[PDB]
Amino acid sequence: EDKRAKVTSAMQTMLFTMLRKLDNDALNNIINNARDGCVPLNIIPLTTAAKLMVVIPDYNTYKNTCDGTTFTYASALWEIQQVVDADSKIVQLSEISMDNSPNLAWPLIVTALRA
Amino acid sequence: SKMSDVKCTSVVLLSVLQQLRVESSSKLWAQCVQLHNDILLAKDTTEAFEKMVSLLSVLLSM
Amino acid sequence: VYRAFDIYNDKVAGFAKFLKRLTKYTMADLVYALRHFDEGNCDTLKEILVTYNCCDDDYFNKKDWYDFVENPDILRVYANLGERVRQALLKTVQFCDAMRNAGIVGVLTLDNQDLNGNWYDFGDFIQTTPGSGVPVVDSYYSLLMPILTLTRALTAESHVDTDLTKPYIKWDLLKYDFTEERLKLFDRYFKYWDQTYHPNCVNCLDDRCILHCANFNVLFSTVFPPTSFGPLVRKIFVDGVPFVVSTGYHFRELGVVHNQDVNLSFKELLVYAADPAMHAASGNLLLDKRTTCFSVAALTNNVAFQTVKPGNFNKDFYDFAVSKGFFKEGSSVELKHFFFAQDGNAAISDYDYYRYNLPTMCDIRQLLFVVEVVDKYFDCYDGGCINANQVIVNNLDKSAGFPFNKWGKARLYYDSMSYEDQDALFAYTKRNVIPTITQMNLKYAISAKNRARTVAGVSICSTMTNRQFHQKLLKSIAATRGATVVIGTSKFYGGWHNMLKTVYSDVENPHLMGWDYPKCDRAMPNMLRIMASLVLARKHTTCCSLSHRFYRLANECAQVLSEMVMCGGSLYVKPGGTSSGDATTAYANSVFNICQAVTANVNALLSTDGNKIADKYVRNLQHRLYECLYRNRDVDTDFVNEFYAYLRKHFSMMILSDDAVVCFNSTYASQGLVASIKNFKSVLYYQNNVFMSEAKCWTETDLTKGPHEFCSQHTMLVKQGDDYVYLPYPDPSRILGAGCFVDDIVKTDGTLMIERFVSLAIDAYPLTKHPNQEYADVFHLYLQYIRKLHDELTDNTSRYWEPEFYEAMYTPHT
RNA sequence: UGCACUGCGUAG
RNA sequence: CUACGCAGUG
Ligand SMILES: [Zn+2]
Ligand SMILES: [Zn+2]
Repeated sequence: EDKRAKVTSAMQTMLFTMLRKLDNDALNNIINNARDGCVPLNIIPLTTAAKLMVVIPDYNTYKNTCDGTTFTYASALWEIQQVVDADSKIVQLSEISMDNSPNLAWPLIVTALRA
Repeated sequence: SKMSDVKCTSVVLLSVLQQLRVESSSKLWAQCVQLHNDILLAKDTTEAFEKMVSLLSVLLSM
Repeated sequence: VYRAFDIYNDKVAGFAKFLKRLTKYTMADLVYALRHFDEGNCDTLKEILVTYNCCDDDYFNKKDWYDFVENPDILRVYANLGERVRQALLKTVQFCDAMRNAGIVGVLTLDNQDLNGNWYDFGDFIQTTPGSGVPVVDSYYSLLMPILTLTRALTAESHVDTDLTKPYIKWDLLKYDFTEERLKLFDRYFKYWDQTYHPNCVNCLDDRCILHCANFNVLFSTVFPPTSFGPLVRKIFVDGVPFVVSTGYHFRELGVVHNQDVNLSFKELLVYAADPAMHAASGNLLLDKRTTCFSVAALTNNVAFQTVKPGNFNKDFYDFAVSKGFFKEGSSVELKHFFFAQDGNAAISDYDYYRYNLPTMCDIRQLLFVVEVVDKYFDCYDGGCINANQVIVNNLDKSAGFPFNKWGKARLYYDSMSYEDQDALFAYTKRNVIPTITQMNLKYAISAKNRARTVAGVSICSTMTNRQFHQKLLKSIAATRGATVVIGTSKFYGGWHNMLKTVYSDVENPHLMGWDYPKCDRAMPNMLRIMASLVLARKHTTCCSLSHRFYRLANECAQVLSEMVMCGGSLYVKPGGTSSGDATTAYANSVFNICQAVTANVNALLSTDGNKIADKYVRNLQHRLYECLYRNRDVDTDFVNEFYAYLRKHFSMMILSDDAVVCFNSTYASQGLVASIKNFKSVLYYQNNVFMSEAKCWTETDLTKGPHEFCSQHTMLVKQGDDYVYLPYPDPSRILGAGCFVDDIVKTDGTLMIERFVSLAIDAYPLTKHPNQEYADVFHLYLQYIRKLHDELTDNTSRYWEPEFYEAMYTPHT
């Protein structure tokens, strides 16, 4: 009973925290645009996520996908903010290169913000 | 036999390495895990000894 | 020379090879080559591929080119032919139209259409009233169905104006309903398929209708964008606050399903939490190039990498074994089982194996007959829905899944929900679909291979609902002895001998076979999983209505088949397959194994010439099989009974959830009347999309030796009390590795070692009767080590190191 | 740190 | 029979 109340409170707190982490500016746009009001879940992060995280296994995919400080994905322009390694160290843009690729702890996690 | 005790030595060396927080570094852990797995699956004694020596050198470096 | 023909008449019937401008090869030849595949004889397939520029001869120089797992590039080569196949389909429709305009009634066969799509047959055509022509296309389309997905014929449908050269169609990202597109595709391609097709399975008359509609939807869904499929969500107001909640689901097989109790308590809180809608909405966008699978979002600011620790080593036991003469140079018994450590990218890499799951369209008539036959193997069992208070949970301290694992274990949620709340949740699941998130966890266990193994922990709600739905049938199966499925039958106390005697029952010229399923849990077609679910749910005729059963199937599909997968803080969309943490994992796989065996037998019987068969009964059986397969809609109960009896007499199966031991007649298998290993290989090729190697398959000529391997145990015939019995023994390496290496250092030494070594000795005792002396010495080593451990720790305990206790465990007294 | 089956050991 | 722990099998 007491633990049941604890679980209910925890679930409600998690849902409300996610709500605080949720923004309605674009969600309302897509909801109003839809005739039926139903949208696939998968597309919600695509058209509403402010932050993008990309996992790079090797340098080849790095040049293919997000070589520069700004790249295009999901019909949107993303400008890079951070690039960390598998060890959670702040890898700089200059260090990323063919010559220094063997010295990097792949995969590389690159975090960017919507432009 | 030398092959079996070499495998056991490799296992214990990997255990102590893991207890040394080696897993914090991704590439060093990858190398150690690859060497240990090859040692376990190795069918040639000389290659097993070479890989055990390499892993022991990894431990000795720190 | 021999060409493939699909023949039907009074004298003979079946699809087989016969000795009997136009192209050299016909569509029947291609279908036969791709449905009866033998690496030794691929001349027709190679010539067809080379002639039409699918690939070059050098491609065949490379070995394992046919294998999908070893050489995925083969999928591309077959795709080069798909367009051609597509063209043929269109031409077929045109031909049918002409016949309808000419008042011609006839049966269209694959062997009368060349690979250019032209139809050159004008026989069996009888003039009728113009505009009344009704061609028969059951055999043609049904036999051609498997080829369509393998060659990806409908790929052009993803391009503007159905032209590969022109760009892809840019569908609205918010669009999720493609019912009109499905109708249009069906009308253009399968125009004369008289059976009604429902794009949305919600409107399916029965289970067979659901299978038919899902089979068509599997093919039709490949055209539509992947993002469209998945949970359907809405923004709603609850308690004056906005929430994003799932109100429907788009299934690649079942179409669009809308919840019936959509509105805008503990049950509601769990429904919301288990729903991936909130998590995905609050999660950042993710692009993961480490896998070809779809990436949904990231719930964590940083990606998480999990590693497998190395196994602990027991120096006391290894030293004791060495001192007693084991692990010497050249000894037969060696340590080949270990704990293999893995890097941080292992888990995701394992998930990448889901790439081997491909959209597979099955021969619908064959699948319908096979499911009807398979239902006979489950007639003795009884099933139904049970209440919350009738549910038995073995362990309450297991993980509740994501996000429920954060707050507690399964015990917490089972205690929190009263029986009324659980019943309310179950009834809700009978009316609505609840998508769930399944976590992928590396499993720490012994293995002889370096590959890491993953398990799928499903959410608590799905486990509870599936338990209430299926536990009655599952317990009924586990409590039955002497049946084909041997789940719940202990090997101890003579159980192994009883099972082996049951398998051998009444076989004229018995030989034994056993096969393996490569990447079974990952490469299993979605259609076969849906069929297994329907077979398990068919026990709910009285306690559930059609709508309730369909919604339960939809919930299972949204929680098992194409659920949302949580891996290292990232969400992904499972392409298909089966999850290992399901409430019905073992039994669904047993159903799949039985279905594959029945399909192999059907293919073997029909592939036979028929004329050469000198047995009137077998010829009539083949003719009636063809009749009930490609000529008759309604299920023929009498023929199903007869075929089931025939299989039981000449094909005795022992199935445990992946592992099959089959006793089969010598002469019938030799003459093609009964399936052989090659038939299973072909079935796994054109249905399971995996190549079965003969190395992993075994055939035993003599029954006295027994099955080569079953559940990792080998068999010996030994003398006990003047009676010869079959006794299972394990590989000594596995037992020795278990003894030497342990999961954690907590179980390294102490009293707890006594139980572990007692269990290992119980398992390894049968090695005493093995002719090899070291195998027997393993058990004595274990007993002596138990003695030494007891001495170090220091009357009843005597029984632990006295061999009478282990003698008793394998006698039929209990 | 999953779903089932089987067999053991300790308390009642 | 129930509670706990262990071992094997898929
Ligand atoms: Zn239908
Ligand atoms: Zn029911």
